[PDB]
Amino acid sequence: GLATILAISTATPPNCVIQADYPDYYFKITNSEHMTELKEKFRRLCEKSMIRKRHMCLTEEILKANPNMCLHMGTSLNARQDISLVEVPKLGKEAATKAIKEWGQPKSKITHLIFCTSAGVDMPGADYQLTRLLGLSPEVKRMMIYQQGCYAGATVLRLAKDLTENNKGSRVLIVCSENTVPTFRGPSDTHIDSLVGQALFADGAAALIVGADPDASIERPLYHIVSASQTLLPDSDGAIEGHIREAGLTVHLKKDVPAFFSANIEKSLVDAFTPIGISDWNSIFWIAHPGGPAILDQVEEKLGLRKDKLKASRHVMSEFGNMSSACVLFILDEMRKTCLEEGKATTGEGLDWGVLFGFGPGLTVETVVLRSVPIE
Amino acid sequence: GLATILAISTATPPNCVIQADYPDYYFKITNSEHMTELKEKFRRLCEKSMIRKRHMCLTEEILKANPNMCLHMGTSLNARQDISLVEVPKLGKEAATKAIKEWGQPKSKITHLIFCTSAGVDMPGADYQLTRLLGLSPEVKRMMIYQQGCYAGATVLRLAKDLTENNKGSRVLIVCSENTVPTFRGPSDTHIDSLVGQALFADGAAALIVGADPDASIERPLYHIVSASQTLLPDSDGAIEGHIREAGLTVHLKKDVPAFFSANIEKSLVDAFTPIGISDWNSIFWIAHPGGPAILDQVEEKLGLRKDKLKASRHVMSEFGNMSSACVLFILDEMRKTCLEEGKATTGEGLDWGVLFGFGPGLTVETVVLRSVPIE
Ligand SMILES: CNc1ccccc1C(=O)SCCNC(=O)CCNC(=O)[C@H](O)C(C)(C)COP(=O)(O)OP(=O)(O)OC[C@H]1O[C@@H](n2cnc3c(N)ncnc32)[C@H](O)[C@@H]1OP(=O)(O)O
Ligand SMILES: CNc1ccccc1C(=O)SCCNC(=O)CCNC(=O)[C@H](O)C(C)(C)COP(=O)(O)OP(=O)(O)OC[C@H]1O[C@@H](n2cnc3c(N)ncnc32)[C@H](O)[C@@H]1OP(=O)(O)O
Repeated sequence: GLATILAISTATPPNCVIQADYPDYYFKITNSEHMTELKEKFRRLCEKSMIRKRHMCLTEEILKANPNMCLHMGTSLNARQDISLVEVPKLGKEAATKAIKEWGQPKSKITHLIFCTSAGVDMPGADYQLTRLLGLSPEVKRMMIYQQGCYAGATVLRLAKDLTENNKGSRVLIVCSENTVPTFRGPSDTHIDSLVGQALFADGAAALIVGADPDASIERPLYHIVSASQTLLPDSDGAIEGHIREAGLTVHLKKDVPAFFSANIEKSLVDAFTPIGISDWNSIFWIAHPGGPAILDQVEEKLGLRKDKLKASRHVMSEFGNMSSACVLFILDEMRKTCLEEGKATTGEGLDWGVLFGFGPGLTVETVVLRSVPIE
Repeated sequence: GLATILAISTATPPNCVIQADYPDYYFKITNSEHMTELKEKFRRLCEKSMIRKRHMCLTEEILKANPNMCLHMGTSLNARQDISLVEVPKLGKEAATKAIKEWGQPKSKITHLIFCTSAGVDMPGADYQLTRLLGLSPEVKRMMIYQQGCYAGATVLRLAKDLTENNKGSRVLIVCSENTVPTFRGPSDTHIDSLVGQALFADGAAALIVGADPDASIERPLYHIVSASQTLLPDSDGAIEGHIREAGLTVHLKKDVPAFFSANIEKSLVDAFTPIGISDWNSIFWIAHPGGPAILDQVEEKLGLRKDKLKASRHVMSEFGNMSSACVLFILDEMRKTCLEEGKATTGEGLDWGVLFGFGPGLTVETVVLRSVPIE
């Protein structure tokens, strides 16, 4: 009996942010409307982001109160920490509440808790904050995944698979919770790649229950975590870097990070699926972290995916933005849900085998082979 | 076949710091020698710390260059980050190098890597830095445990047990690496409990190889990780807290944290050892995080331990200080080693069953049941 995903649920801050209105509002509130060339640069980024809206607990009101989070390098870590460390477990609890409610079991049957965030660290961490908030057993075995960035959505299923398979009867609550409080800053023309960050990053929390050997009479499998791998890309050092600094979380990118992922992604597909005997990347279903459209576009190209292998992935991208570790989890709610409503054979867009990708610092590719479960 | 510890090794910065000379040097270099009452307070703390020496990569030379790390709340996170993020994986590599060398297998047989530190976070983290430094397979499955404080020495064996038992043929490199770069500050009489921090915290790196089903002909078991539990202490909220701030890692303690651990520790001993049928806490061997002497003293009292159940633990305490997640690991090297040299029946001070405790924020108690292996 494999680690089986029994329930999923998501939560986002109330404040919707329309990407069409963002380049004006951003350069208004960062008092930069005279970098007209940079403003148009950022307008192009936002239009090609393929993100309709984003959710952000960070509002205009909070930003007016903290001017230094509106500068590019404003001394602002404390102010961000003060917001973010409350907001991370809070918005994680909203999602967790609903995921338990869907799972249909008392919270005292949750033996393990995996919490994951890059929006700020603390001692004790958001694992403790969330355990106190939900009222879980004081004996829950917790794993606190801090600052692992955008591949960490698959990390948390790679973690949970081992936790749950080596501990008969166990049930893991996973909570990913992410926000832009530590990364929001004003623009700088010595630092264009931070504009890339400002066009993509959103807030979002996702929660799962994972357990092996599900009880057929009281819980409903959605996916089976078959395998999970992790690899570093050759010659990719420095491509993504993020430092926690007196100015918050500074994020420094390279232009050809979309090229590193596309070039190398088949290596991971071959490593994972060839021993299974699967070689046609269109014959599987697809979850891929929408880090940027350029990542997903180029993997679609290099591999020859039909125009809609990545529908669910790009859909969550446009409706929510880059919510770091949560995206891959949101995408599985969308596709699990949408299949049922459109009545496809399996939660895997009718297909049997699936792949789930996380991309982030290293550069790192997390490769999770899934199995769908039938519908109706 | 249980998760078996195959090899251990330790490393420390060159700069030895004699606790007898520390209260003068500390108040000299923090330019505070006129808080004569506070200086004597700190002199009492240091004398009762039962710490002979500590190792610190942070030297007088580095401290003279960074005056703001000598103030109590000096804006200093960047300067500390700049030191610490190099030093963490570096000193972890020294230890890891030797642990592989003792294990007697090529580094390409290391399938997993668990890295653990509270001395500073980064993106990518010290898992990546250390993987690049040692030259491990790019496919090593990494778990990056950030900012889990002083119980994290047992966290990393609780993690490794599941990793290695659910992945036939696997071999886990654990590296804990800790230092006082982010926590060193000058004294403050509104903040006495930070003086407690200054009397105890040391630098130290520890590395292990953990694997289930060892090959009898080429690796030598030292311990078996039987079980691992984690619990929060009732009414203990706020007792230990640490925030990563513009001034570095601020650490705020409560006076009765030694009382929380002693009062509750038997709960965990009963939970772990009663199903095994073991009820005499003197009949087992003992590793306990020497967070402060008051912790170990009071657990010795509340439970009735003979005067030398805690010898190895207090020994590493006096010779090295509070090195956070590493201490519990150093203690297992000491006791494993010393038994052999004094020729006792088993690596467990001649005993069969053992306990290993981690203590830190939450408040959190990590309880790991070990098994010794025979000697000669
Ligand atoms: C630490 N991380 C995190 C932490 C927490 C949460 C999340 C994360 C992360 O998210 S992890 C990060 C993973 N995602 C990515 O790295 C994004 C990959 N890129 C794309 O997805 C698309 O490319 C865009 C950006 C939508 C542009 O759209 P598009 O127009 O199609 O691209 P173009 O190259 O044609 O031109 C676009 C114009 O912007 C310029 N420029 C674009 N890129 C970069 C870049 N790197 N560095 C420096 N400059 C750049 C470029 O020079 C050009 O100006 P010009 O020089 O041309 O004037
Ligand atoms: C985030 N964490 C980390 C992160 C990275 C790495 C490591 C960590 C950690 O390490 S996690 C932390 C786990 N360890 C502990 O919490 C230590 C437990 N305590 C002891 O081990 C012993 O007690 C001492 C301290 C040696 C004193 O020795 P001792 O003399 O025997 O104790 P006393 O109470 O008799 O008097 C001692 C004099 O200092 C005063 N005072 C002592 N304590 C405290 C305290 N809390 N808070 C406020 N004031 C205190 C006290 O009022 C008295 O002054 P007076 O008021 O009397 O003048």
